[PDB]
Amino acid sequence: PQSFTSIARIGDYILKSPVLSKLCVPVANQFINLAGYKKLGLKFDDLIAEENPIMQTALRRLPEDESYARAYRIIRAHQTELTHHLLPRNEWIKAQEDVPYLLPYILEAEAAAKEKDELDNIEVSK
Amino acid sequence: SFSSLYKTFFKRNAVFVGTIFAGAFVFQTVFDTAITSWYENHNKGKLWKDVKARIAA
Amino acid sequence: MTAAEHGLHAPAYAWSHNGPFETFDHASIRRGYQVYREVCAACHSLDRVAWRTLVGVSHTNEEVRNMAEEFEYDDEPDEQGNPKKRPGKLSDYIPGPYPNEQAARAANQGALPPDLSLIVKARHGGCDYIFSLLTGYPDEPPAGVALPPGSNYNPYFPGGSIAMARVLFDDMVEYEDGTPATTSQMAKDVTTFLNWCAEPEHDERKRLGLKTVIILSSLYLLSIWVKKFKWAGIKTRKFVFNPPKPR
Amino acid sequence: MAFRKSNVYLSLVNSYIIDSPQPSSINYWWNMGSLLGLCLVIQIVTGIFMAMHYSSNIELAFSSVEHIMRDVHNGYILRYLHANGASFFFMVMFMHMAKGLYYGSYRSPRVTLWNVGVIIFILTIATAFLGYCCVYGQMSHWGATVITNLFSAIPFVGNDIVSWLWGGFSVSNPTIQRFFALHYLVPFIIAAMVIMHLMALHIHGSSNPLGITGNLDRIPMHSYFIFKDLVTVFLFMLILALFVFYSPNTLGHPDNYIPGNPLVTPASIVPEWYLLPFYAILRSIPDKLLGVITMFAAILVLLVLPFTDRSVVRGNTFKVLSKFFFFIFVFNFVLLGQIGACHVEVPYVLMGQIATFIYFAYFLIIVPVISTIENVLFYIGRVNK
Amino acid sequence: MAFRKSNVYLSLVNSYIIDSPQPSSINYWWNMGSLLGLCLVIQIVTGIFMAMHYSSNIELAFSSVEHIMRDVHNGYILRYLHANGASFFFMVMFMHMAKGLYYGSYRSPRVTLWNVGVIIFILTIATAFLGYCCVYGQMSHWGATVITNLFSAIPFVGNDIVSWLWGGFSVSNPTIQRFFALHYLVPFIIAAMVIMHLMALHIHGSSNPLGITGNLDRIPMHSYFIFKDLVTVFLFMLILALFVFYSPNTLGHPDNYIPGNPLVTPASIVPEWYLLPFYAILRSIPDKLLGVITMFAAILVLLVLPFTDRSVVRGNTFKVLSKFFFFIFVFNFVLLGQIGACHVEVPYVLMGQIATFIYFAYFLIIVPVISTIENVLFYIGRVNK
Amino acid sequence: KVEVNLAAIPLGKNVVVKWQGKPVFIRHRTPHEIQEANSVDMSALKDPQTDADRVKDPQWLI
Amino acid sequence: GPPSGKTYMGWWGHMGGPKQKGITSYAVSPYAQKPLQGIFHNAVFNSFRRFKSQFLYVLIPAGIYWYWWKNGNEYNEFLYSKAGREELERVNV
Ligand code: HEC
Ligand code: HEM
Ligand code: HEM
Ligand code: HEM
Ligand code: HEM
Repeated sequence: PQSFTSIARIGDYILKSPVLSKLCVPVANQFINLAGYKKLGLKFDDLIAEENPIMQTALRRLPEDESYARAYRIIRAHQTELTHHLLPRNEWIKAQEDVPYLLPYILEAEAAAKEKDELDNIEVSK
Repeated sequence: SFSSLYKTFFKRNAVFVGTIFAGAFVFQTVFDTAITSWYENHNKGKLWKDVKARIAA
Repeated sequence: MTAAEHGLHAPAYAWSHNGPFETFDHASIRRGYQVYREVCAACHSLDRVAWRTLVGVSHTNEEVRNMAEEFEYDDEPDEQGNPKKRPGKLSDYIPGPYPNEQAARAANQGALPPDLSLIVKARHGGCDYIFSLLTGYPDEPPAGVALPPGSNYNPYFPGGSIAMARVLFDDMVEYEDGTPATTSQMAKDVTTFLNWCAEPEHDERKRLGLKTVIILSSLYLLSIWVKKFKWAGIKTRKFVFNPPKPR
Repeated sequence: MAFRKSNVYLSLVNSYIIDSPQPSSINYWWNMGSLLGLCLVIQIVTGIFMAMHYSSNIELAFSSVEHIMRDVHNGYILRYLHANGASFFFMVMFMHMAKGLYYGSYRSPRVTLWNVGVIIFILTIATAFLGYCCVYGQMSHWGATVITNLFSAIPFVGNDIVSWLWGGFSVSNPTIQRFFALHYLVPFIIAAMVIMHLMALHIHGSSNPLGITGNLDRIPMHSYFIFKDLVTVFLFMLILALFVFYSPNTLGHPDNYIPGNPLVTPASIVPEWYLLPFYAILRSIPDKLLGVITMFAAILVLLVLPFTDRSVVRGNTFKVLSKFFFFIFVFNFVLLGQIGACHVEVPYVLMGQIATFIYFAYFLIIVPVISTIENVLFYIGRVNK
Repeated sequence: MAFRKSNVYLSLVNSYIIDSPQPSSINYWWNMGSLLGLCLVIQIVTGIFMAMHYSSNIELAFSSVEHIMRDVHNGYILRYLHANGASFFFMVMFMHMAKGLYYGSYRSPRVTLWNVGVIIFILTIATAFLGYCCVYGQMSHWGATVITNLFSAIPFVGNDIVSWLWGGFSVSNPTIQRFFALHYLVPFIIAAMVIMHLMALHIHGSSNPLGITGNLDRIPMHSYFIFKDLVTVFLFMLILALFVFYSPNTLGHPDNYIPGNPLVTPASIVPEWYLLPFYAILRSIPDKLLGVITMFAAILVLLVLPFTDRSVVRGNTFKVLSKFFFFIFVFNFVLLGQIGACHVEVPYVLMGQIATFIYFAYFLIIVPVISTIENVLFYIGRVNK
Repeated sequence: KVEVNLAAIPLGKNVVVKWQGKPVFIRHRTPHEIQEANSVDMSALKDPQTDADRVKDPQWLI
Repeated sequence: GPPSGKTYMGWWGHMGGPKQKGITSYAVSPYAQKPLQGIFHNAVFNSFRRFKSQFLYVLIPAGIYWYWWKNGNEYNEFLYSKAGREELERVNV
């Protein structure tokens, strides 16, 4: 329930700084490797919890081929952990392949919902 | 002959559960007898009938 | 707190009923009933144990009939309403020495002897605590204790000062099977008898536990097989993905 | 359509246990709910068959319990099964709650499920306390005395409500008969709340250990999870049979075989082992009103959990700091339980205060900070600018 | 949508009591069900608050009841409320069943509802018999002995099932403690069966006194039938407060104020008034095995009613012979109840035998023949040929 | 409200009665330590107290 | 009854996931399979893989709390000994 605009704001302030990007990005990459969702054949945007209207609009607005790829990666992850194994090492999601694909859709749906709730509580300056 | 075995024991469910109940009957009886004989034999000289036969001699 | 007021811990003796297939040694229960009746029955009671529970465990029927008839219980009154006594039967409970708590506290200098029919389940230590307590009276209380009068030293008792003196001395009870009745022999037998008095279900409980553990481990392994059989189709399921042509 | 769907009752049976779509990825930690239902059936049936022989006066409670233990047939089986089954019930309930806290089962669709679970937790704590008090041993009298006497710290009404709880002026025959009637009652309230637990579960289905959606592949509950439940059912029955037939008094306290005495205090008054962490939380506050407020807040802090979890990913499967601090919380609970069985002595009160602070800083300080740090790490580890 | 629909629990409450579409034509006989719900809640609450003071041994049962009467604050209110509320529960339940077999509610869409009703009726009879046996008066004890020694007529296992019921060899301390544990227990089974009664009702909805379909105009249950039920609730509470406060031992027998004595028979052993017709049915047969078979058949003959009703229109609203023989059946039941309270003297055994035969000939002979005759009269009164 | 009383009690012995769940001293008061009781500390102890409000009876403690 | 609110799980046919295209699944009858296949390989190699992955998370807090408990227990045993009374009085008051 942290909004992705907050995460993106803190993350962009980290990434555009010279000093703490070169400190904080290696510990993030080690965190990503130790997380081990890639060993199950999942990108990170398959991990975002989808039972909220923002993620439902983002998954509805996601294009058709990306949605089929996401559905296969989820079904393969369920089938993999059902057998208590991992995917073989040639089937792991590589680091250049782990892209944020759902993130622009989530960000525009979140900006639309925040603009909606700012306009619903608007006050004219009379 | 596994075919005749299947057709007389596992084909109909009625004879299947009848065999399960008959086996449970005889299993319960002889399993109780086997456990009680092993228990009384493992505790030899400690039981009351052993003590009673000792004090009756 | 201090190990004095904790009490020294009783060590682990090799009881003949320790172990999951073991049974009470019934000859030692019979001898322990003799030790209770000739020494322990002067102060402690056994009012949870009926006479009929002894038949077929430590004595025969005639022996428990005679040991019950040597006592007097209250009968229902006569046709004139006066109270009447009765020789004991198998249905009655083992009587205690004192008629109330006040006679006990009067006869034992204030202290009350606990009822011994649950005392090995009521003390942390089990039979080892009872054995170490009965045999653990030093000849002298160690150098520097302020022992109050009427109290004795036993380090297994929490605090040290117990209001029960040493009551087990050698050859104070003759056994009718000729066992040499030392202090440790009598303490072993009376502790086995007290453990039977606390848990008279012990042997059948362990026998039923053998049957139950065998049947349940059979069922557990067999259910592991039946689960793996029913789940084989889902464990060995393969997924292929050909990306659809765009339209 | 099939008769198992066309019927009024059989469609309920079908929709809950036969055709109910479960996520295929769920592991053996998802058998704890079926296990708790079996535990509840065990407790209710053995309790009825002992209440057919139990008398609830202050004079006859203890000796009626030994009348169950000594001269009714298989009565030791019933009493050891009821007592060790209550303890196994609480162990399996702690596993159910710690699974739900690990895998994020408290999160956004299932908060009503989490809250009905917390209500169930409170009611079975109350049931187990009353049933301990019905034995009327030495531990149960003085446990009843301490826990009931804690309500005297309420500043205007406390003496009147503790006299109303007691039915008199101390724990006596009215208190024991009240506690027996309530210990008989509250399990049916627990069964109704279990039906409501299942009703809140059924509208969204179970979660899965990935935390991602499970709407994609699902298998019915019949002949997959029926037998996967049966595995742990037989394993639980085996371990319970060990504790009932070979070590029946290990999880108990030996002071309950002394009959209850208002005149002798047993010099170390502890409750049963599963109430020991909350007893240590209560003891570690140097006050009485703040102590009872802190124990009740320690049970009610589990409701703050869906609002302090600040992460976009459901569960701790793919987070490393959340896994580390979860196991810090679990062994903090175990240390708190071990501290609650020790005396009020010198290192233990500071250990109890620090462990209480860790218990409350997990839900309120550690989880938000760690989860937002993990959010920012998940972002900047894989986006480049 | 509204929050009362978009919830889990409020959806059930809304669907059953708020937006439930009732036929607008239903008269005041359609309040007996909500009345039985109120009665059940009365019995459960007053029984719990008396079980907080009841001791169930044979030497303490009767005196614990008088301890409730004389020593507990407002305890005479609780005891008189429980006893007269049990009898009022049975009068309202007889009205519910008589409405059901007057208006044809047993018929083909609602046969499972009728059968769940018959199960509820058997369970309430058992609950009240056990609760009358718990007070351990003189009618209580000897009623327990004659009703349990009924079961010794089974020619193979009868002595062992009666020695299993008694817990010994006649009605004593195990029997009374058993009957208390069961008299608690069976009301919660009744609450579960009432939930199943409502579930079986809810699929097709209630009938109406016309017997035609009620699908055409319907009224939500809130704000119309809530207040139409409130009218009968206040009337029922008024009449019950009359019998509790001004006339409390009227429906009871005076011999339950003699303590139970196994050596003195009270020279006319009769149960409570509502079990008198089944007692007269049992007493009419000159054999014990056939007597209990005929009593259980007299209450299981309510199941042959949806198969012996041979007419095309539902209910007796528009039939004259069905109305006449219905009220013959009702006053036969009242005469049977009055025969069951008399001794076995010379006109009464013949009157009870003929009334038992009329009771059985209603379901098995009178309803088919009168249904067929009314069918062909309805045909040839209006078709021309 | 129990009414246990005094004329059958000399001193040489304590009474500790228990009633209403109340274990409680009751004892005749000696001269010897009626003014050892008025010999006491006031707050070289934990006890800034008054024996007049504690025991209103001069000769009988409870 | 009336329809209730929108949920996140339907039933068989209308679960509520995305549309699925291009995913083909294959499975064999269990009656044609070997159950208990690979149990002696998974019992030693897969068990070690799962243990190696998930044991620092469990055993570092267990080590911390067990060392804390043993140290507090040793201090409590020292304080109520003859050698450590002269710290016990200045420690408690
Ligand atoms: C005479 C008086 C006796 C005799 C012959 C025995 N006992 Fe013992 N006992 C007695 C008193 C007054 C007390 C109370 C002491 C106290 O302050 O607690 C006891 C105590 C016990 C205990 C309890 C120990 C404990 O509380 O941990 C046990 C156990 C016990 N006694 C057993 C026992 C046995 C087995 C004897 C065998 C001959 C025996 N006692 C003798 C008084 C007396
Ligand atoms: C919610 C489930 C229940 C729990 C957790 C529970 C817990 C307990 C516990 C811990 C005890 C003490 C056992 C001991 O220490 O010796 C106990 C005793 C008892 N319980 Fe329960 N109980 C439950 C359900 C029931 C029910 C439903 C009944 C009655 C029908 C019941 C009847 C009893 C009785 C009669 C005792 C008496 C003492 C004894 O025999 O142990 N219990 N209960
Ligand atoms: C009487 C005790 C209980 C019973 C019978 C019970 C029953 C169940 C059952 C059968 C399930 C579904 C199977 C599963 O997911 O494990 C479940 C799920 C759940 N229960 Fe319980 N439960 C009980 C107590 C609790 C408690 C005390 C909590 C927590 C406070 C709780 C929280 C949950 C949660 C969160 C889930 C969903 C887990 C998930 O699927 O992600 N339950 N319960
Ligand atoms: C289904 C609803 C119930 C019915 C029909 C019912 C019926 C009865 C009846 C007829 C009596 C005898 C009254 C007398 O003559 O003195 C009775 C007594 C009793 N019932 Fe119930 N009862 C019900 C529910 C309950 C419940 C749930 C409890 C327990 C919580 C309970 C506790 C008692 C007790 C303690 C007595 C003792 C004797 C007395 O105080 O009158 N009842 N019951
Ligand atoms: C604890 C006892 C009972 C309760 C709480 C109960 C509850 C209800 C309720 C609330 C209704 C709907 C309102 C009404 O139609 O009057 C109803 C309807 C019905 N009940 Fe009962 N009932 C009980 C006992 C019985 C019995 C003993 C029978 C008959 C064997 C029975 C048969 C019916 C029938 C046939 C209906 C439908 C009547 C109709 O609407 O046409 N019930 N019940």
